[PDB]
Amino acid sequence: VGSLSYIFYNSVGGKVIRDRIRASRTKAQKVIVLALAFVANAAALIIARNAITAHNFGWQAA
Amino acid sequence: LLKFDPFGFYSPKLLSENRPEEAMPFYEDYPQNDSHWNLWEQFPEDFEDSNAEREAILKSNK
Amino acid sequence: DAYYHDDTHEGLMNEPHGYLTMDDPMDLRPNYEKSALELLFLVSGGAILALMLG
Amino acid sequence: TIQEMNIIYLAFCWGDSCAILGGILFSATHAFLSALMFFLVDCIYRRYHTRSLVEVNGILHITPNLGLSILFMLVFFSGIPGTIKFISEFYIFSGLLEASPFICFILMLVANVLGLIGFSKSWFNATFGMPKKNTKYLPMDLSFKESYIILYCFFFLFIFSYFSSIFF
Amino acid sequence: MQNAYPEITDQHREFLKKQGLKVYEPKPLPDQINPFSKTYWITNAFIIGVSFLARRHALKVGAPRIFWSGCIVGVPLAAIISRGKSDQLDELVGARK
Amino acid sequence: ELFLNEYRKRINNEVRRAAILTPTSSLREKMNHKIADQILDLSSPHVRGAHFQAVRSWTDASKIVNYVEEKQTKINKYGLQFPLLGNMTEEQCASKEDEVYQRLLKEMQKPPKKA
Amino acid sequence: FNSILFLLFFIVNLYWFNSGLIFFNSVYKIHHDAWTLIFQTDSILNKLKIYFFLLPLYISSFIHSISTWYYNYILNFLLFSENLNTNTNFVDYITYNTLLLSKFEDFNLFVYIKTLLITFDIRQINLDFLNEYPIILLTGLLFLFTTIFSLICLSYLGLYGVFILNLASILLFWLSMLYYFNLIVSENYYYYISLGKWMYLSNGFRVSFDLLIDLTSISFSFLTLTIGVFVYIYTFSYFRYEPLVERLILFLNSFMISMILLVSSGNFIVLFLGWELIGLTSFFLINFWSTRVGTLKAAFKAFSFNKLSDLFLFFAILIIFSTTYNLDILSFNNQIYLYESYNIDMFYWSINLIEIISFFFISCAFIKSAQFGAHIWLPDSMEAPVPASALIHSATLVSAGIYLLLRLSPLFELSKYAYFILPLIGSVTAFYGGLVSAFQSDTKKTLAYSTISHCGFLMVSYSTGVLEFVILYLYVHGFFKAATFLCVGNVNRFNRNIQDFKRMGGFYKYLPFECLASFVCMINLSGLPLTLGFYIKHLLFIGLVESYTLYPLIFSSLILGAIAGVFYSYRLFYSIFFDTKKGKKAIYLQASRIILNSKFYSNTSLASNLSITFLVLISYTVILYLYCTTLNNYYSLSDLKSIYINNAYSYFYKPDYNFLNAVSILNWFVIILLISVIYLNWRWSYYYTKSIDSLSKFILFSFFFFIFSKYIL
Amino acid sequence: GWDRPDVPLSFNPLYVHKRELSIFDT
Amino acid sequence: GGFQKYPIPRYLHVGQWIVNKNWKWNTFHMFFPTAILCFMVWRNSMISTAKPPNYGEYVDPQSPVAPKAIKY
Amino acid sequence: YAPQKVVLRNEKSGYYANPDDVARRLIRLISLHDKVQNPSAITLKSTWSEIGVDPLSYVEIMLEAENEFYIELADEDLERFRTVEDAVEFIARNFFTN
Amino acid sequence: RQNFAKNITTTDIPKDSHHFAAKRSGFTQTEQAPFAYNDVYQYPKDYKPWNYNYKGNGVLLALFLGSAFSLVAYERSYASKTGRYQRKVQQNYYQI
Ligand SMILES: CCCCCCCCCCCCCCCCCC(=O)OC[C@H](COP(=O)([O-])OCC(O)COP(=O)([O-])OC[C@@H](COC(=O)CCCCCCCCCCCCCCCCC)OC(=O)CCCCCCCCCCCCCCCCC)OC(=O)CCCCCCCCCCCCCCCCC
Ligand SMILES: CCCCCCCCCCCCCCCCCC(=O)OC[C@H](COP(=O)([O-])OCC(O)COP(=O)([O-])OC[C@@H](COC(=O)CCCCCCCCCCCCCCCCC)OC(=O)CCCCCCCCCCCCCCCCC)OC(=O)CCCCCCCCCCCCCCCCC
Ligand SMILES: CCCCCCCCCCCCCCCCCC(=O)OC[C@H](COP(=O)([O-])OCC(O)COP(=O)([O-])OC[C@@H](COC(=O)CCCCCCCCCCCCCCCCC)OC(=O)CCCCCCCCCCCCCCCCC)OC(=O)CCCCCCCCCCCCCCCCC
Ligand SMILES: CCCCCCCCCCCCCCCCCC(=O)OC[C@H](COP(=O)([O-])OCC[N+](C)(C)C)OC(=O)CCCCCCCCCCCCCCCCC
Ligand SMILES: CCCCCCCCCCCCCCCCCC(=O)OC[C@H](COP(=O)([O-])OCC[N+](C)(C)C)OC(=O)CCCCCCCCCCCCCCCCC
Ligand SMILES: CCCCCCCCCCCCCCCC(=O)OC[C@H](COP(=O)(O)O)OC(=O)CCCCCCCCCCCCCCC
Repeated sequence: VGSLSYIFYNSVGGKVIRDRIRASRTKAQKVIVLALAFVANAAALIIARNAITAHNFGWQAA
Repeated sequence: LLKFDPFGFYSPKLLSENRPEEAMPFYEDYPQNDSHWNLWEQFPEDFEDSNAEREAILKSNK
Repeated sequence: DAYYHDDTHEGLMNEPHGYLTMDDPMDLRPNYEKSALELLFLVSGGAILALMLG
Repeated sequence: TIQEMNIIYLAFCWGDSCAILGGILFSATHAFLSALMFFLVDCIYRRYHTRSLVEVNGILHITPNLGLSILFMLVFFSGIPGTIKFISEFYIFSGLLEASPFICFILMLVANVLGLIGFSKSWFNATFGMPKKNTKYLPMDLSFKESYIILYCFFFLFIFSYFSSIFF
Repeated sequence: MQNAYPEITDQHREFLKKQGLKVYEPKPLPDQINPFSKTYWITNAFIIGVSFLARRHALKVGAPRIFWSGCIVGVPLAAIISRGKSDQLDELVGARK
Repeated sequence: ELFLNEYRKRINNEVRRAAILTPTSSLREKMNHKIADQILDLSSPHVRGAHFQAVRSWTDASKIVNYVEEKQTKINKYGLQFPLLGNMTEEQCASKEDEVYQRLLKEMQKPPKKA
Repeated sequence: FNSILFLLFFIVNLYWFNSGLIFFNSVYKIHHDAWTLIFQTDSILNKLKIYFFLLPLYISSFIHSISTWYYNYILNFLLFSENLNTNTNFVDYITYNTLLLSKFEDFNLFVYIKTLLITFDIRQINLDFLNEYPIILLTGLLFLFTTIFSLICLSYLGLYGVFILNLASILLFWLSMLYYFNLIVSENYYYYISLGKWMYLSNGFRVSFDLLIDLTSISFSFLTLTIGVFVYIYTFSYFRYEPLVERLILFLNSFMISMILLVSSGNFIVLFLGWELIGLTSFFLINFWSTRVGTLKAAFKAFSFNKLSDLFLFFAILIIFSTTYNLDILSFNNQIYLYESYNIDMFYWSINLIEIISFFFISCAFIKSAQFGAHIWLPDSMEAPVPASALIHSATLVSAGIYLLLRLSPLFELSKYAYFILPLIGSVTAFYGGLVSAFQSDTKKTLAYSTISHCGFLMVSYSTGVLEFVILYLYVHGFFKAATFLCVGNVNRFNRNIQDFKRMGGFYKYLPFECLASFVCMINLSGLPLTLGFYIKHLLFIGLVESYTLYPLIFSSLILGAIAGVFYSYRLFYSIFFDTKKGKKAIYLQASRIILNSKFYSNTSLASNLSITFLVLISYTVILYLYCTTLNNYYSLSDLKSIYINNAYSYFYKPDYNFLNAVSILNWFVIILLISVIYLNWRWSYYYTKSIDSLSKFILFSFFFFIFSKYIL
Repeated sequence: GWDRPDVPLSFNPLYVHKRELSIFDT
Repeated sequence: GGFQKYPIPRYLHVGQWIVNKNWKWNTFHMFFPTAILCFMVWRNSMISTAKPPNYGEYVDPQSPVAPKAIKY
Repeated sequence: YAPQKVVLRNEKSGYYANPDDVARRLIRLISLHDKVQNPSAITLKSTWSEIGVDPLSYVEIMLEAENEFYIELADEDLERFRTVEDAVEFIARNFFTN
Repeated sequence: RQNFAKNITTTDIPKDSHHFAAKRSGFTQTEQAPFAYNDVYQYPKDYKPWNYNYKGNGVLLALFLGSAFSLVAYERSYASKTGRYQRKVQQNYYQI
């Protein structure tokens, strides 16, 4: 989801065309365009990190 | 080299890439970057594309 | 020097110019090679930060 | 590529000894370095319609990014410290010095002096000079795709030296 | 681990102390250098805030800002590196673990 | 093999520490002690620094493995290998803590060794 | 919605909160555990009174509780770990934490704000803190990152921007280096810094990126940085009106930082990195004129020699690592004596380990110092612009071998090969370079061959084995070679890139500052009596050893090389400035026009003149400081970390009649050569007879003056 | 004084090959 | 002194006689952040810095900081 | 500062040096020669033989002209020169730095 | 060759229609016909071709958030390795 969203949001044309399209873009649309890819990738990486990080161990004491 | 300016920042660039000459067809100039990693044409969300001309003509014909 | 010409009057003193890359600033193609490579860089960096660093 | 592959293969001539670690690291660095070099050759051939030194000269003065990429590729190929190329060379030569020091000396001398000089001569001659020929047909520069591919190759070659040392 | 240098007597130590010598003793990291310090974290917060403000100003005046961005990004990275170095049980020249 | 290489690295680091702390005068006088003998005794035949293979007989390999097992037993007596060089469950950790506590108590109660 | 009203309300709230905090702190100190009895009393009146009078405290606690709850939720979401300590419900947790006021027991708003403000106070920094923790690394990183980022962002930083940024960075670096130079040289201060675990080099090995700021490192670092500051200031004038000035400035900065890294290297890996970096940056400087392929040939020659030296250095490092499982320089220096007795089994010969390692090190050192045979690249390296040539030839590129020898001296002290090779090669190079420079006709080539001769003298001094003398010679040569290079660069720029003085004549009036600056710099550089550069050669001859089998050749070559300085100095100075006008008419006419007569008239740059003057002054001061530190009766130099004593200082403290009269032989040889170069006529002139008469007058007057001074008083 | 024209393109004279580039001189 | 100036193509991104109007602000925004980065690096590295004893200090051989040989 | 618009090479006039000054200096140099008798008779259209410059004196005059003008003239160009007009034209159009 | 459609609907192409003007009177019998389309590309003012012209905070925010997550994750991992719910900060830290 993150990869496809990033590609489709940042593959609309040249720098000027993309900048003008984003300027005409609404506030919520800009927010989603900026946040969707980052949130998806970050959630995937966090889920990956959780497994290697064994925090839920019952010996935590002292 | 001094004249060379494929983009329109310094030397104005026509929307019609070139000026067609008599006895030749009108073809687009080959772009500087010929990468073929292009998506299918993108359209605005909820873009209206109904065949209005056909619908109107059919309605008139009845 | 004897006949030094000021920048404001020298017609051959250049200000920053030129195109950074060969990509057209105003291109209508939905090209995604740059986006793909940027995504590769960003995901590699994020993986390093979130899985390896520390 | 032939030289690097032969060095890697030599790294596997002692069964399952520690040479395998150096061989694996050298395989990775050679993969990335060969990808970089062939991509640079591809860019040169695609924008200048030739990949011959006699027909190609002064790349830097018309395509500064391509010339810079060529120079940094040469620097990485030279095996500067801070690169997996240097680490693999260190592994292989450290083992070969104790295995057969005179053979190690001959191999290092040849590969890192004579072959390096032969390799650098053509690339330097292509990068430097003065491109006075066919002024109407000269290219512009690298694109974003090519620039980021080169940058990623350099970034991997540099940062993979921080990979966990448990497996190396 | 065991002592490598030849041993000396407590009487000799007292004699040196009377002569006026001092026993070399490693000193704790100052608040500025210590990565687990309120001073260190206040400095980090000030750096982040000033970097954000200067980055906004650079954007306004059309000046480079990737360096302020690098400062902002590297403050947590520098903290991570410093804390990891402190945590590691590696005995460089200094106080023994 | 890695442990012998670690011994060599540690002695080299100690030599660096000695060089930095002590001035060149008396430096060699102090180094002509346990430290120099250990440096020589940890030479290439005894520790495989960077050689591809440590040429060891089967007897030598058995001796090295026995030394590693001795160190492992010494560590496991006090259970220092829970997070590093070992994995255990919560119940195993609690049982090991109790066992180590009892062992430490018995060792403390034991009288000093004579002579 | 008024800013004034908002500020007034905020100030009032701050005062009220501070008063409440003080009151609560006092009440808690008095009621350590009983404060709740009065704070949370069941009485509605008391509860309302407490809440109203501690509202700022209660609202602050509520905000803190909300923030802590949200932060704990974020941590749990990110780490899949545990709960908020316990599984308390939101309402219970928030109510409990808001009611709890013990969090303010030790908190005072004014004290906290004062602590925050004084955290950044710059009065606290002290020289004790600076000594404990060096800022040399901070300033060096500033310079390095400045250079790198200026290279990357050329468009943002125009000519002026690049110049100012790099000038600020380099000035800060040089000031820090100057501050620490006094401590390191005399106070016995040295540092061993580590940035981290750089790379893995074996199955379980990992070398850290470490730097060693010792006396050996600082001697080269301060010299290089001091020369580079003024070379940088001078370059903006030498490359004046050139298409690419930023590129040259950044290349010079890159080479400076590379050499600094090489000299201040904590281990062999960092040393090799610095070696390769200086090689590459010198290649770039030589090939600065990228358009021409003729320059590329010299650049490739230098590149080939540098790669050969890299091969030798890498092989030596590999041998060291194989012998001792360590790459630390200090550890190697303090361990090599144990392994001195070892040998290495090669193809068919059992070579001594020390001999082979020292052989590789000396080979690389000779290649990079341009000794006989391997010097062929140095004359061709002069294609670089004069600032780059001065930087490479003064203390930066051609002193790498000297630095290697000084740093690894304990290795070479036990090296039979070093003992035999260093003096012979050094003396041969000295003689060859001196004579070739004397017979040379081009300014840059003359300076290059003089540099070769001085490198040979440095090798011979190291063979003598007085590291203090070697350091003094290095400093003197670097400073005055750099100054002379700058002067000849100004001369060449005036002469329109014609570096041969056969087309130079009568330039004294057109370049007045250059004439006198060159006079001083050359008399100092070329060992001449009553000059700062006489003592280096005097100490070299004092320390020269006599047990060499080839001592006759060594001594004869040394004498010839030492005397050769006079000829090249005289030729360069006289031909450049005071000889008959030989250059093209245009060179003089374009500048002799009356319209140019003005207070601003000059053929050089004011910045160039000021930079040269300051460089000369600082060189004099630093050379005097080193002479006081070493050659004074009270020896105050810092520890050299070497246990080899040569006894050479005996002939400097209490020389005997034999040596005192022996030195007179060389002194009088130099005197006769001076008389020859002064009074010898090669062309017919109106003053031939009067010159012979003046020579007779001088001879007779000298005789009578000596008679009166010695006997008649 | 004189208004000089722009730098001539003859400053870099194009080199025309008149002899075969022998492979033995690669 | 220098070579005569010649036109440079606009499209080509090269440094020939490049001067920036906003160089003052560019230098300001490129210097200070670099200084902050290097201050962070320096304070990180100072944790692993070693210095010899001072003038009036001697290293006790039995102190922990004194070098210790490996115990077999 | 150069305008952001495209600007092409401006070959103002083929002469890189004042042709009148070049011609006058060359004529003075020629008159300095001993063989030359009448400076007045010398004109840009006057041939070397008619003004009195022998083939051997021509090379001396051309060497001194090279020294005076700070340039080097190829033997091919010197032989191709047939009149003072051609000589001054070549010298004026010559870029002193090639 | 390229087969994509130039006329996109996502946005209107910036253009200037006044730089080039088409003649519409005073023709001759030898002059060629004029050109129908005479619009030229117009770049936004303050656009600098020599840099990325990037004015967003998305990348910086993403990198900073990643670094902060790495820091907190390392803190938690160190606590777990030490067998504590949180780091036990010592009173004094020395060089190492
Ligand atoms: C799933 C598996 C993977 C699958 C495949 C994935 C593929 C994806 C694609 C990507 C590849 C992924 C591969 C995995 C990667 C793993 C990474 C990882 O685990 O990360 C964690 C890894 C280890 O983390 P950790 O151990 O878990 O952390 C806890 C430890 O406690 C932390 O503490 P620590 O002590 O261990 O700290 C480590 C680090 C901590 O970092 C720091 O502290 C930062 C230090 C920065 C110093 C900057 C300047 C240094 C140089 C100047 C020195 C002298 C200055 C002047 C001196 C003056 C004195 C007089 O310290 C160091 O290493 C110090 C080294 C400093 C030198 C660095 C540069 C050397 C030169 C390199 C040259 C190479 C290029 C040559 C180009 C030639 C031209 C072509 O950390 C890092 O990533 C560290 C990275 C550090 C980067 C340094 C910056 C580079 C600067 C380059 C400058 C060069 C300039 C140009 C050269 C010349 C040109 C001509
Ligand atoms: C045209 C290119 C051609 C290339 C092809 C040819 C290749 C070969 C030839 C090469 C030479 C020719 C090309 C060069 C000329 C290019 C001309 C050009 O385009 O000019 C415009 C180009 C861009 O300027 P602009 O267009 O005005 O502004 C761009 C946007 O405004 C900027 O917007 P923003 O301000 O929002 O910035 C967004 C983001 C920039 O976005 C990115 O760059 C994305 C990066 C994604 C990750 C990829 C891996 C990165 C590996 C490390 C290197 C960092 C990138 C910097 C560049 C490489 C180094 C030189 O900025 C940051 O936040 C920077 C922080 C990045 C750090 C990320 C760390 C990830 C983990 C790495 C491994 C673990 C490390 C542990 C460390 C432990 C603690 C020591 O000029 C520059 O500004 C040059 C910047 C050069 C880099 C220095 C600044 C960043 C410093 C970062 C921190 C490191 C320093 C020390 C840290 C100490 C404390 C930790
Ligand atoms: C010796 C060899 C030397 C060679 C080198 C020589 C020197 C070379 C110099 C020149 C080249 C390098 C430097 C310049 C590079 C260009 C920099 C730049 O700025 O260019 C502009 C370039 C072009 O700009 P553009 O045309 O506008 O395109 C924009 C991008 O398409 C898209 O931008 P955007 O604005 O749309 O932002 C997108 C951003 C979107 O950003 C965001 O979304 C962040 C903000 C939202 C935060 C989340 C809030 C959620 C709640 C909602 C709150 C309310 C809304 C808040 C948001 C409001 C909106 C702001 O998305 C991402 O970045 C996704 C990344 C996600 C994965 C990684 C990070 C996360 C890690 C894990 C996190 C875990 C914790 C968090 C958990 C989260 C919960 C699950 O843009 C970028 O900077 C893009 C980044 C990549 C650029 C290329 C990187 C190349 C780097 C080369 C390195 C070479 C290293 C070689 C080393 C050699 C050593 C030996
Ligand atoms: C025999 C006794 C034992 C000693 C054996 C050695 C004998 C002396 C050998 C001296 C060799 C000197 C060579 C210098 C070459 C300089 C070349 C140069 O730059 O150009 C020439 C420059 C002049 O350069 P110029 O630029 O002004 O003009 C050059 C003009 N042309 C080219 C035409 C020649 O200097 C000289 O002319 C001076 C050198 C010639 C005179 C040499 C006199 C020697 C006197 C020896 C005295 C010995 C005292 C006793 C003790 C000695 C032993 C301790
Ligand atoms: C985390 C810590 C810090 C991280 C930073 C990492 C930095 C890594 C290295 C970055 C190198 C950047 C090079 C940029 C080059 C830009 C082009 C240029 O300069 O012009 C090319 C010039 C002319 O360029 P141009 O003018 O045609 O074009 C400029 C503009 N572009 C390129 C965009 C079109 O061409 C050449 O002739 C090539 C010269 C190459 C010179 C390279 C020298 C590098 C020296 C670095 C020294 C560093 C010392 C390190 C010491 C410590 C080591 C541990
Ligand atoms: C003798 C040296 C001469 C040359 C000096 C050149 C300048 C060097 C740089 C300044 C000193 C830095 C090291 C400070 C050591 C230290 O912490 O020393 C300790 C002191 C505090 O004293 P204590 O820790 O001993 O109590 O630190 C401070 O006071 C910190 C305040 C800031 C100091 C300057 C920081 C410079 C870095 C960049 C700041 C950018 C600000 C924002 C700009 C927009």
